[PDB]
Amino acid sequence: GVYPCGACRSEVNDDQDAILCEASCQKWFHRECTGMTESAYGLLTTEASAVWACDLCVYVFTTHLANTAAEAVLQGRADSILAYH
Amino acid sequence: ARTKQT
Ligand SMILES: [Zn+2]
Ligand SMILES: [Zn+2]
Repeated sequence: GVYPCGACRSEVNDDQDAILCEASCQKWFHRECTGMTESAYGLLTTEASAVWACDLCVYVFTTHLANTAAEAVLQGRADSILAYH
Repeated sequence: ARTKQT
């Protein structure tokens, strides 16, 4: 990979789960370096109007809010993650 | 949000 992870500073490859901090610094982060769940990562991927903001730094989600929102969506408590922005 | 799965 060309980009290093904004948390662990090791390379991010395209076959790893990784998310871009579009809210602010435009660095890539390995999913597992952020604490993001698999479900938050999946639901963020497909929500065009959501952007993620990393721990160092349209609807903005931190990892914690995306994780909380995904748990609510999978339990039928929320229609989409946008309800938690 | 842009991820590698995007
Ligand atoms: Zn990392
Ligand atoms: Zn950032």
